[PDB]
Amino acid sequence: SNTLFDDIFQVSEVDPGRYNKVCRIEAASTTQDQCKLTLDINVELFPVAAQDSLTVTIASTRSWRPPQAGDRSLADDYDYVMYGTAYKFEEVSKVYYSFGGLLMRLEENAYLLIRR
Amino acid sequence: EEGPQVKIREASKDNVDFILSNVDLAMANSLRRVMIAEIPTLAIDSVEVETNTTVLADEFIAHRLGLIPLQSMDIEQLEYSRDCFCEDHCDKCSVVLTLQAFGESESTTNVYSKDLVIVSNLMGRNIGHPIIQDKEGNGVLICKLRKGQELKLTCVAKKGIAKEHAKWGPAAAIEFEYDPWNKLKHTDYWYEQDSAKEWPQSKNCEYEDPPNEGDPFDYKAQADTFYMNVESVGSIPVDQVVVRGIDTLQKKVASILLALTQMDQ
Amino acid sequence: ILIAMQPEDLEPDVDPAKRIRVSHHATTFTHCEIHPSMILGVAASIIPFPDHNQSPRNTYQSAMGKQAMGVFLTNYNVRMDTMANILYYPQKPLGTTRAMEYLKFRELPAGQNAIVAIACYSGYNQEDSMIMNQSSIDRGLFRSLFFRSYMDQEKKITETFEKPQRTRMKHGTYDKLDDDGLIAPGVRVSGEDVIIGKTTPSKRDASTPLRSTENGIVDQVLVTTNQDGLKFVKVRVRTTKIPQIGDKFASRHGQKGTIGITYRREDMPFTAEGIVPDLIINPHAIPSRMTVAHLIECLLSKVAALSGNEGDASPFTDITVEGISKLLREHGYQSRGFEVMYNGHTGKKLMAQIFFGPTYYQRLRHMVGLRFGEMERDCMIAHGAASFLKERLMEASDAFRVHICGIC
Amino acid sequence: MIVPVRCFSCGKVVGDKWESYLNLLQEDELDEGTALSRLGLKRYCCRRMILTHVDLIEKFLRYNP
Amino acid sequence: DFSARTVISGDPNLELDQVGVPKSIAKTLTYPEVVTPYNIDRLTQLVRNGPNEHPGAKYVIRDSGDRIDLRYSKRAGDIQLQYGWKVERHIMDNDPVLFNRQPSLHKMSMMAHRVKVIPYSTFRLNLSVTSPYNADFDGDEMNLHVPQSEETRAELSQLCAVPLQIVSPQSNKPCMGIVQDTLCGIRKLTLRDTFIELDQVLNMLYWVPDWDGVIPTPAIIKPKPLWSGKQILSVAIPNGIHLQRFDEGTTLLSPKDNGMLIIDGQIIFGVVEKKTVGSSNGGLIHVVTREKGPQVCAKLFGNIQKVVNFWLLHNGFSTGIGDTIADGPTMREITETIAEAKKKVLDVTKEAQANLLTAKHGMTLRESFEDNVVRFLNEARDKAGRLAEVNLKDLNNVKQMVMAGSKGSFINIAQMSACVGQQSVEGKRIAFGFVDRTLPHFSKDDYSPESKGFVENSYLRGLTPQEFFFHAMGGREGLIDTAVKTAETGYIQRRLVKALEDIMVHYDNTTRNSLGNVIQFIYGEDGMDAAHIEKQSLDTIGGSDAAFEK
Amino acid sequence: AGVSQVLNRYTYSSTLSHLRRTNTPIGRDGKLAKPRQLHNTHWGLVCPA
Amino acid sequence: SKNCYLSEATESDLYKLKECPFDMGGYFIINGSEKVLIAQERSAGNIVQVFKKAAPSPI
Amino acid sequence: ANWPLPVNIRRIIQNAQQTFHIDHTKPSDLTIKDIVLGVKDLQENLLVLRGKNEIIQNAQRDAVTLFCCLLRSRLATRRVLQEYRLTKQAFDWVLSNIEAQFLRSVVHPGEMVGVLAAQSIGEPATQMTLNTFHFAGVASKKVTSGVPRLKEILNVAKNMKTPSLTVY
Amino acid sequence: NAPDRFELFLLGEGESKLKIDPDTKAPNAVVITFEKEDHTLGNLIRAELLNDRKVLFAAYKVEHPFFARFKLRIQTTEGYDPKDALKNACNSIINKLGALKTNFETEWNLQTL
Amino acid sequence: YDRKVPSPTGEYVKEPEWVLETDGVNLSEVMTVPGIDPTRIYTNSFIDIMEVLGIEAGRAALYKEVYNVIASDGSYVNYRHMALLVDVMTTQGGLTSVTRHGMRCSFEETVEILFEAGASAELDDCRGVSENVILGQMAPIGTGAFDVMIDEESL
Amino acid sequence: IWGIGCNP
Amino acid sequence: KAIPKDQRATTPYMTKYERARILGTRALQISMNAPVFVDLEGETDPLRIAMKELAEKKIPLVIRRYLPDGSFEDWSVEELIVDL
Ligand SMILES: [Zn+2]
Ligand SMILES: [Zn+2]
Ligand SMILES: [Zn+2]
Repeated sequence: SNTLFDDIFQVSEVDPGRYNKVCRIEAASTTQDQCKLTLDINVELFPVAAQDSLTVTIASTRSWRPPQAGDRSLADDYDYVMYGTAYKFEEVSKVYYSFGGLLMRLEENAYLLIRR
Repeated sequence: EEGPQVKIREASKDNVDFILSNVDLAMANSLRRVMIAEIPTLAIDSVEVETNTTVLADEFIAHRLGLIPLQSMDIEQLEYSRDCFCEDHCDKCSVVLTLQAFGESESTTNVYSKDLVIVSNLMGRNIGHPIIQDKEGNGVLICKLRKGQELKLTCVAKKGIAKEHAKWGPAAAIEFEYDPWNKLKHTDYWYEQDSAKEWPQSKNCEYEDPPNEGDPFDYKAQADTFYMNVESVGSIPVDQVVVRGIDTLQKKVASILLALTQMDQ
Repeated sequence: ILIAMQPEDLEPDVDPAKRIRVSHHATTFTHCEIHPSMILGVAASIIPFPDHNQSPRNTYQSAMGKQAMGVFLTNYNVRMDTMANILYYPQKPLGTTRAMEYLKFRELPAGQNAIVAIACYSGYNQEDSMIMNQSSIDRGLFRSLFFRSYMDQEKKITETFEKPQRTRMKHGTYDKLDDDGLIAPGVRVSGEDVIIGKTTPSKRDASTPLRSTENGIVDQVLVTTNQDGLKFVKVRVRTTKIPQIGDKFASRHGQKGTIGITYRREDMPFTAEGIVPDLIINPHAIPSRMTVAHLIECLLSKVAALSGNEGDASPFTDITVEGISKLLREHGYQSRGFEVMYNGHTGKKLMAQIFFGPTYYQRLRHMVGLRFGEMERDCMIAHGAASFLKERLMEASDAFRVHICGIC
Repeated sequence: MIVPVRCFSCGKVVGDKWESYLNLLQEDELDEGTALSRLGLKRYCCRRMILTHVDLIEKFLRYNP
Repeated sequence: DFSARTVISGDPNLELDQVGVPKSIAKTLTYPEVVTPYNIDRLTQLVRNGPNEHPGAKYVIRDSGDRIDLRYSKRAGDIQLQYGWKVERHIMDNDPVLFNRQPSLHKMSMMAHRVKVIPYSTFRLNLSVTSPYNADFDGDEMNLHVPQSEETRAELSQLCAVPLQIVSPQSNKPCMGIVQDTLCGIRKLTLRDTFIELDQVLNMLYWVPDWDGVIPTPAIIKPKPLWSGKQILSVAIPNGIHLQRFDEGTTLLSPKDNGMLIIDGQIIFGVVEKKTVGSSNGGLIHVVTREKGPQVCAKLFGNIQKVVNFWLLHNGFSTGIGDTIADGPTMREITETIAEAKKKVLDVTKEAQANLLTAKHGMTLRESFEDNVVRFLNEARDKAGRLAEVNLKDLNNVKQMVMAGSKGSFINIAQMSACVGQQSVEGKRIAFGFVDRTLPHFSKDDYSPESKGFVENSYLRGLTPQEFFFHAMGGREGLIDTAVKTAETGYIQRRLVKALEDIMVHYDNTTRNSLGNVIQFIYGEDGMDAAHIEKQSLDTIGGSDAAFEK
Repeated sequence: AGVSQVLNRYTYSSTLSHLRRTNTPIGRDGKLAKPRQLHNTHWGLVCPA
Repeated sequence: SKNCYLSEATESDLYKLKECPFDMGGYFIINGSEKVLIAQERSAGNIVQVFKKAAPSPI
Repeated sequence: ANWPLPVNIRRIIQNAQQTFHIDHTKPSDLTIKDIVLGVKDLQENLLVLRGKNEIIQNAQRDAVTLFCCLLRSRLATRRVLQEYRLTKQAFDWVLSNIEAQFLRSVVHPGEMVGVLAAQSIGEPATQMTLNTFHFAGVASKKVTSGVPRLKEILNVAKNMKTPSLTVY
Repeated sequence: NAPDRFELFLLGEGESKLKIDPDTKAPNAVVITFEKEDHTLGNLIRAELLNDRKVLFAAYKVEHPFFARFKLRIQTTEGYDPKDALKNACNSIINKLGALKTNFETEWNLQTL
Repeated sequence: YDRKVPSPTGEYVKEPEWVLETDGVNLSEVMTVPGIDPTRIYTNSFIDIMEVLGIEAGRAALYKEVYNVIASDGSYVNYRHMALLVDVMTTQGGLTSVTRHGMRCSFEETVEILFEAGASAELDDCRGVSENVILGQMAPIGTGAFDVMIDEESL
Repeated sequence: IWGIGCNP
Repeated sequence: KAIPKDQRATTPYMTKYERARILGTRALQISMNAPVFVDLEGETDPLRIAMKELAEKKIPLVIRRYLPDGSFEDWSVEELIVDL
């Protein structure tokens, strides 16, 4: 309770900025002509090539406990997972998230899971 | 014996060059620290100057005496003066040495650690003998005397550790290294053109596989293999510096268990 | 006249690392300089690479070398002069100058070569403090002798030297004097002890106490006479001075600092060879002082040590960072002075590499006013702390209570 | 004044090396870098100790008393 | 006297408003405390330790007013305190003392601190008080003064206490900020690239002492639990803090990261550096002061320090010779840039020697000649320094100090790596002190850059003897001017104080002098305290009318 | 006035330096007269630093 | 100085006389203390100098 | 347009947007009267002087003239509703907080503003001001600058070094 | 004004080796003050605590370099006493050093000097 | 110079203008030359401004000058501080020198100052720190700008 | 020491 | 030269100087065994006590504010608002 979001992109640019471990990704929907995704990723822990489609999920406390396992999982079934704060639900003419400084927007305050 | 693996590559009366493996970085480090800091050792801790007629000050000389490494092989058999029930110092917790020199030549007279003379009773513990390592059996140059000049003195050697004063440290340096290839990315190499070219590969690159470029960064890998080399200053045989290094650490942790034990009772 | 700078300017590709020169030449030269480095006086002749320093920093060094401790003369033991400071263990500097030969510096040096790391390490070396190795201090680093000598005569009818005994004396005991009125070499003094016992005729006391903030052992006591009459006396007192929080130290480039804190070897950071700094200065003291020479000295001195050579730091030569860098690389070290280092507490690598090498440091004099004047008065007014102002500026003169007429 | 007993930075005994280092220089007629390596002074901290030592004791000894 | 002087040193580990007082000085300075039920036990205890132990006491004054010296009294160990007696006791942890550095030119230069008695023999200050005192630990000394009454204690702690001086009326902004090491580390800690492992995080968390024990969830849960530099610094920022800044081209997605957004004391983006944490504007320190009060603010300084310093200890930071080297490429370009300006200067010499240069109005030929030459030379230097600064790469240590804002500037980098540039005495190029020449190595009537003191070489390459001398000439000029204020200014400030010293704000809001003459009908023409005043935008005023109406 | 001083002995070269020191007495109207400045003609004769 | 005893003393002589061989002379000993004469700089005599004089002056 | 003023309205507002979790995607329950009257009333309460006569009352109106410009420009109805999107509750809290911060900003009788002033100008003048001029001279050429200039000023020197008219 | 240097390793008087305080801001946490010890025990004992799975928190710190003491904070999952974790972390360490000493001694005797 | 001036549509826009800068001053006579704007004429000699325009102009110019000296080296000081100085120097209707030179009360204490006090019938208002110290009292500044006394109506 | 209208 | 409780034009706010001097004056009395006016829920430090009293509005002191022209307004500590 619950999966907030589910789609497929379709990367279109791998910018490394002036970083070594982090990259800013430009993607696009594999369904809706309109609907983009800019997102910062740790390209060290989850390398990303360019074109290069991956299914992106946004989803959903109180402290922190390492795993563990077996055991349970708010959602195991992914490679990259992040957590962050929604900071600007906004203007348009027709949402923003911080992950401790890795930014995302989709043309409170939850999880981001990815595969590939 | 599953646990911390030891290899070994050089070993001599002064250096032991070994590979530690199957250990977390902390432990390799605490053992590194201890060997430098906490292994009990014998060293002159008090000078009584009867006559000094040299060109040096008494404390100048006194300072040097404390730096002469003494045989410390049997030091657990010697008590800490501060724990000894004797008034000040005695044979249970100290070694007393003498230095008498007179310059009786036109030529210039040298004073060496070989001229120190145990005068206290050693109870047959191997302890107190000044360490000699040079081809002519002289040991350290303490002083130099002109004709007519004189030096008469009594020192008391006592048990101590490096933490209290560096004259007690059994160890010279400790070479320490892990991840010679930077697999783990614990360092970040400064460069002008290419870090690969400008940075020399260490010895230990021979003993490990270079990473293959077509590869994800290995994010689970940890510092578990350590290239050490312990150098003994003579006051204890090297093998001991390591051994007793491990021991003192054990005694230290165990001693914490006795305190938890003691706050039930 | 017309003066040629180099003799080479009297004759008829370009190495990128050299400094740019401009000749013309010339054909009309009447003279030529012996060596340009000869425009320097004695102090500045001691700075390595002054031609890579900022102009005023050379000036600061010139005043500071004058506060370094060394070995002022070799007969120091037989002079009884007012104050004296000697290093236990002077070293010749790894980076010297050609002019040092004639200045006797290698022979009567005034510093030691510290292994200095340039690092942010724990923060106890900020705003120009320094982290020094407690263990190097243990082993002799920067330890120095210090001598003070006190004087006193008799007479100008009579005064006499003697141990007096209350027949108005001074607080500290007279216990240590012999009956002639003088302590004797070997006696350990401190605090306020009577060093010299003097009386004026029962008896008004005129003896010399030891300087309040001091102590040590008595070194020589000399008894003699002036060209007519006066029996007079000079007592030299020895103290050893161990490097210690708040003591001052300077490289030869006009930045002093004090010791902020001292670490033992274990706690220090370390190279893989197990080499450890004697001294850690801050990066931040670097960019703005324009103190490049200091970095070069360090680069230069490390090669010197590695190869057993004197590093030439003379001004106006053809020596180059690239030169030195290539020499260092041959020794199997990182070309530009950097070394991989590990954190003492932990043994973990540092994410940064550290500039690390020898450098010549000078111990400066002084350890061993308090006032509330106009300008402090103004701060307290600015705070409107009037009670404090009343209390500080007043007196034990206590309230005299008077009566006043209301009309007049 | 005289050879320090130990290297400031690591504590190697160094005060036993001075006479031999003089000998290596004058009678084996070697250079200083090779001299110091022959004495097993690898770490440049230790090299500095002997290479820059200035043996003023030799002057003090010339005083009468 | 009730005061003490000694050398000062910095302490990563004191709170902002603390002073480390050597134990030995602490034994020498007393406070007279009257004996009450609330303290009889403590005092009794103190009297027992006496003059030689700390916390001790030096005297006990009884009713009659007679002072028992505990150094010498028969009854040193046999005293039974009455109520009403006074005990001259040693200064102790948390006593307010007044701490000051000379010359004290403004008031954040005497401030009240809480004592922390410590070993060794120097006074110790938190790094961020350094600036208001204009102190550094290179031999500087300071004075500590002990208040001697219950009212004067209160006065110090309620009016002079360090935290109450954070925001200053001098420029209506903080006068203290994160500096030096902590500034260097804070930038680095907060780059997107900085990640922390669980093991290290727990330490850092534990280091901020006002921490609630709740481990922030990692920004990255898989493939490995990993935490942002931003995430952890954030723990040091108190709840309910909001800040919003937009640098050049900052977007709500700040490509460059770049800018600053804080919401509920959690860093949403932007590298924390001098414009966020220095004594800025601003500015997290300004903001926390105003929203949370001086105490909470003053504690921030130490929370951030503790956290950043620790991170820095294990990351490490250094600078060396190699940070001053430019790959050159850049070198070739810089050399060529200067060779270019020597050509414009040559071409103007030929010109002016033909008598073609025209004078301007109200300038000599020679004057307007010099003007051209100095502008060519200056813009050559300038663009040579620029060339060097672009070549410096992100890992470049000097460039990192700079970016963080912790020392030094463009000029510094430029003289070191590119070109020292033009020396000058009395605002002109080096004069012909010899007859028609500046040195006897030149021919007469030579106005080339070389001749008149353009230093072409950087400190890196080192100066030629000529450039060396001319650089000394310029050198001295600056030294002499430093020596002329000390004391030409310690004299102005004394004159300014005297003229104004008696002006005060009265209960009717007027400022008046001691005769009671009106000087301003309301203070500052607005009645306000400059320490509660800050740059704000008057919107109403800009833009077109169309923009305003809309 | 100030012409004879107690000789420095802190370090050797401090002594040398002291024996090679020059002083310029000033005043009775000092002007006009830029004595503090490093003059071109000091080259080689008097240290610039 | 030629007059002083130490002017023509061998190195070995200096040690016997308890004088450092490195001491360079150039100073006096007055009532036990060592005194230097600092070089006094003055303008040279017998030299023609012309100077302007600022506008309120009749010369 | 940027001038030092008391009370940072922008921050009071971002606080309010946070404390009340302001839903930017809904109508406010503020009426027009709430805002216009609310803001008019708040100005009546920004007190610097308190005397009940025509003269002190004017002095008071003058004292807060610039601040009230800022205030009316920040709390223009449209700006409140479209840009800030405050609710009746948030808004009411913005007002009373402006009042509280305002009164908190008034200078306190007993302030030694004189020494304050002197020290505020003196400390920068000796902080310094380093130089002197630069100097200049000849070319471009000159205009004296503090400290020698500061000294000319404080001296009220009739014989100023570089007098100059600027003529438009 | 310097303390005696034996104070880095020698206890008291009035002082005991361990102070245990029951934290405040978190369930099941503990704060242990170790006296006359430094980073040698600190980093060690902590690092080992962190291999315990029933440990949700371990961290140490030397609050000031002058004094030799560290504070160590252990929080654990419910029904697991932190004092027992410390115990186990210790024992776990006592062994691993035993193991290591012996292994080293073994490898030593193989050597030709 | 560049001049920021509103445009017919309202925004500020740069309108550059030719200006004359002179060496030497004659305000009264230049002010009067045709072709200039005499409402904008300025000079750095606040003395001439006070003599041609009056003290209130004298005051504002004196502010602009003290301001420029401080601004010249990048530094910023709140208005009221320089405002206060400028009001003190201006408050008796002319330009009073500050540094120049220039109670009771008490350092020298030139008996000669007390003699004139006596012959002048000078009345000390006793607000300074110093005359309050001689008298052993708290000065009526800051913390002592008011009295405190026991309430006698609080329950 | 930088250039005219900067530093000496 | 005394101005009635109903025509006070001075600030209803206590100044930072008033508070310092009040807190310091009460502190002194507390420091000298003068009776106290609140529950010291652990407090033993006269200034901390003094602050508890202020907080809870139980300091029976009055502040006499002087106008430049010699007249004066009287405000009880009890009366004055403490926000700083
Ligand atoms: Zn015994
Ligand atoms: Zn009468
Ligand atoms: Zn070594």
